[PDB]
Amino acid sequence: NINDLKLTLSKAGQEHLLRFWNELEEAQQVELYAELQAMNFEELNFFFQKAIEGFNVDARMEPVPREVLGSATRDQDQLQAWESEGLFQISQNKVAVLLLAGGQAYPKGMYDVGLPSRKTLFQIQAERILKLQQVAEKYYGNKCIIPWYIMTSGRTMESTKEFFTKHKYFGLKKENVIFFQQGMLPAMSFDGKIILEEKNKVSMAPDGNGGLYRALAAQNIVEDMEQRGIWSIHVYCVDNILVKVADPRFIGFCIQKGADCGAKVVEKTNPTEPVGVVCRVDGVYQVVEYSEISLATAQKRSSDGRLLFNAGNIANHFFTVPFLRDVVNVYEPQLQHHVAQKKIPYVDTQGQLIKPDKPNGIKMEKFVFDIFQFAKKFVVYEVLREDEFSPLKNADSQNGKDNPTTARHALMSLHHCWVLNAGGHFIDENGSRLPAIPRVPIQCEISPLISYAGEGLESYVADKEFHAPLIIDENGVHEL
Amino acid sequence: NINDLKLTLSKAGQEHLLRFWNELEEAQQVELYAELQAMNFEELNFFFQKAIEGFDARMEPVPREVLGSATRDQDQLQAWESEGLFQISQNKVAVLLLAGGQGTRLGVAYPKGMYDVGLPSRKTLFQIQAERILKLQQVAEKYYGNKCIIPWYIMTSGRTMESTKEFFTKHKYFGLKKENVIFFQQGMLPAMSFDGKIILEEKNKVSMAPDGNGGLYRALAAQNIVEDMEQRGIWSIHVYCVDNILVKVADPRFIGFCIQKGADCGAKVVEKTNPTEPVGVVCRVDGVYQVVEYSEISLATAQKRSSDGRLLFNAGNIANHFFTVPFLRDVVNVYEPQLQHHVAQKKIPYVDTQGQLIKPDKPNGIKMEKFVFDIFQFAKKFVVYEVLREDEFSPLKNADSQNGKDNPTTARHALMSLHHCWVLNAGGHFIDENGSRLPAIPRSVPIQCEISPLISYAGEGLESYVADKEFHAPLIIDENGVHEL
Ligand SMILES: CC(=O)N[C@H]1[C@@H](OP(=O)(O)OP(=O)(O)OC[C@H]2O[C@@H](n3ccc(=O)[nH]c3=O)[C@H](O)[C@@H]2O)O[C@H](CO)[C@H](O)[C@@H]1O
Ligand SMILES: CC(=O)N[C@H]1[C@@H](OP(=O)(O)OP(=O)(O)OC[C@H]2O[C@@H](n3ccc(=O)[nH]c3=O)[C@H](O)[C@@H]2O)O[C@H](CO)[C@H](O)[C@@H]1O
Repeated sequence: NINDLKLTLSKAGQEHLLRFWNELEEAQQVELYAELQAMNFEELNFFFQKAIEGFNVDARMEPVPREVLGSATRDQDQLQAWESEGLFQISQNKVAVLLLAGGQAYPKGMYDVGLPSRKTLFQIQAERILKLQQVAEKYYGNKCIIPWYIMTSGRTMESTKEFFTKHKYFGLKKENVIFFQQGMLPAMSFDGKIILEEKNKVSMAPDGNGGLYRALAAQNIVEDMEQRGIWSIHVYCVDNILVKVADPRFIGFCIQKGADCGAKVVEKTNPTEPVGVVCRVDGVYQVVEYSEISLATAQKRSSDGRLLFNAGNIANHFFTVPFLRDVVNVYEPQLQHHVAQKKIPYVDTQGQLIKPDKPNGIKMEKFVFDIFQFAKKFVVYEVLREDEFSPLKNADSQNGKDNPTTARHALMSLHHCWVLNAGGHFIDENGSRLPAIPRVPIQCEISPLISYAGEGLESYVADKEFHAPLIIDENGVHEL
Repeated sequence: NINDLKLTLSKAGQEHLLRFWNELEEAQQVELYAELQAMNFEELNFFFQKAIEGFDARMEPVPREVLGSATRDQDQLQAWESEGLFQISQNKVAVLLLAGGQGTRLGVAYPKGMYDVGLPSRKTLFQIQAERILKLQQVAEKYYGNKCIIPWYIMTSGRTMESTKEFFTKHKYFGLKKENVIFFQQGMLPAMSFDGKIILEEKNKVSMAPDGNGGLYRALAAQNIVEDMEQRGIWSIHVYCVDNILVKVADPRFIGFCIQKGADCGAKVVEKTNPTEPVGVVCRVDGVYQVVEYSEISLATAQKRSSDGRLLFNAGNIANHFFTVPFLRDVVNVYEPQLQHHVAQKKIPYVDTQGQLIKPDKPNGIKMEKFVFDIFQFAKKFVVYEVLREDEFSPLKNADSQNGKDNPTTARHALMSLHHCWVLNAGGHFIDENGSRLPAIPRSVPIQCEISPLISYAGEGLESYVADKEFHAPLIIDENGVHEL
């Protein structure tokens, strides 16, 4: 019935949600009905109650102990051993990857950064997956698979799926790319009243990348992982053009250390850089998001002169399947919602659409890294920024950096260095050799299919000079 | 005597510079005649021979004994600062701005000093620098009680001299006295093709460009600038680059540090963390101190890391040096001639045989330049002072995220972010429209905060303005008070 909904709405004190029901057409009424039925108002009030209460952790924060910190630089003597371990896991079909792509206008993964090859982030990531499958198979002699779970939201589900089919899945098997949708949460005013965006539309938005755990349960994702025989899952953010998807070194490091949970970080050197920091609070590992840290804590220096909290989270995590299992149906409830005031477009009492110039409500979100505190063995792996982290944030968030152009330059500079490191050289139109840091930038792009992290370029560049822009793909060397 | 000049040019292998003489009007030939007459072709050939002929592994980090750190040595900051302010109060400090470069890469035809990065107050780099000088004159007068002066020497080039002077006069020298601002122009060098021929830009014009910021030393001689410093009784000179919006002009800490260490030469640096960052690195070769420019370092060296995990060569030059007047006196009268030219291959526009203008597709010649830090090697006592990037270095080098970073946007955001931090550290707070307190690192305003140097030089003196208060950004704090835009 449609009367049970009115009884429930009044039981939660959220009856106002049906104030324009008598002015709505059949189509409108059925569209709103399906939206309200899929909501747990009793639980939502509970959520708001706890969340709003948040209207100090800093004193309790402790640095990451050297005992759990691994470093690709300081521990380069172990890189080969870890990489081989991660490579073996991949060849045994025991490694899967999970992309967080529920955030929003079109899918960030479809961004064309302007590379000479013009590939999108999604494609670059897929070629790194394909490449690792190739390398592992040519190293252990067996076709292996790395499933690609992609968490999407109601805002990008349809759009993303069509983009992948249009591209034949970039060369991957459609059956190994799993799309699952993330849940939503209603915007609420400071008094705890769900906000109507339209006369027949509740104001909704994705429930944070931490909504991942509820989505896994809803779509039985964990069971699918256990069915495939996966043991390790690499979770990562979609906007980092340099992301080493299924990175064998990180995976090998975590497995070698017998961890059930791991976090990859880069050295944070600017106190106000917008990255959360890995730390320990009351004996348990956590990440204090950048928006929740105080200036005094963010600016604190240690004896050696570096920031005390310098483990910048780059949203690249390692989770064992069994660990995710326990989180999905045991710990999940313990996760709390982080709150943010927003200016939410809504329908006033006069049935008019208003765009407030002042916050009129809050948004609740769960964070993917809030499960670190439940791990039995947490580990941290430090890498170099120029090799693995160059995020692309929205236009209003760019501010000179973290934009399409800085992302493009970061990948091309990296590939340019791989060329020089493999004995290659660049020259001008007169054949004069160019310096490593010219006073063009030297445009250079190397497809992941050819090189994953700079290896296997000896045959293509050793003792050779090139005229940039240089491109090296599955079709050889091309000097545009 | 056009016949003598012809003979002089030909003996130097340069007679082609008069190739279009018979096509120029009487007026155009008098200009070419004067320009050529003011050139030393013999010297130019010698310079070309050394440069053309010039066609690592010995580098070493500086010993910890010569490197001081604002963070590691925080305990000594107060003493160094006191020494610096004392020097200033005794009228023993002058500053020297390098502004002979053009603002072309930025997309404009005027001097970078005049650029407006869009701050709330709309102030230019020149003005902000001027108020930092004024502030230290006032601060010093309050600690010691006497009125003091910090002479401002400004090196321009042929292409920035006129604009700069007119801009300053139009603004009343930003509050400073005209007699304490000294403008002097650096020299120029001609572009030359690989064969050794000086290049003509027009039938009657030699292709000329500023001779490098190291051309400062030759200019100091040609304008008798050192005599002017000695006459003023100056002991310490702070040399700095115009494009760094965060530059601490006449910084009493850096100056005091150098004085206490008995240095005659010092360089300020920030830690270089990215192997390919375009800053030179301070180091030493055969016991001699120097800077290896980013364009002359090899990738293997740039990438080298030490045990602690940081780059082996991590002392990044931010073009902020300290020189004493006696040392510059020796540079000008002895060392200068021993300074070498750095060569850059370039595509230079020229006039061909058929009298046609051409823009080469391949590099056709070279440009020679001297570097301001190449005198470190002659210092009797060289020291290095390391500071934090977010507090002291944010360069303006590119158009506007049409080259990535080091553009107007990042420069504006770096100054405002710094001032926002000052407010927070002094006990202030920022709030939204409903009085709710904003976080130190908000999810993307960015917070717009701008504090005049006349109020705070480096974050001090703000407690009476913001302790326990909350502000709606944009926040401006200047000589007229606190203003919430
Ligand atoms: C919570 C979190 O991870 N914060 C990290 C993330 O913050 P950010 O504020 O940069 O990003 P964000 O939390 O909005 O989203 C990060 C990733 O999560 C995805 N997403 C976001 C919301 C949602 O409901 N669903 C969803 O799937 C989004 O598509 C992206 O792939 O990145 C920074 C690096 O630049 C850091 O490492 C910050 O610590
Ligand atoms: C030679 C030198 O200092 N290199 C430094 C300078 O390189 P850059 O290549 O970034 O700059 P640059 O040498 O073109 O000029 C630096 C400063 O010198 C001035 N100038 C330049 C040429 C000239 O003929 N006359 C003149 O006065 C120019 O106006 C600016 O104030 O800045 C970087 C930081 O951003 C570093 O610290 C580099 O090591």
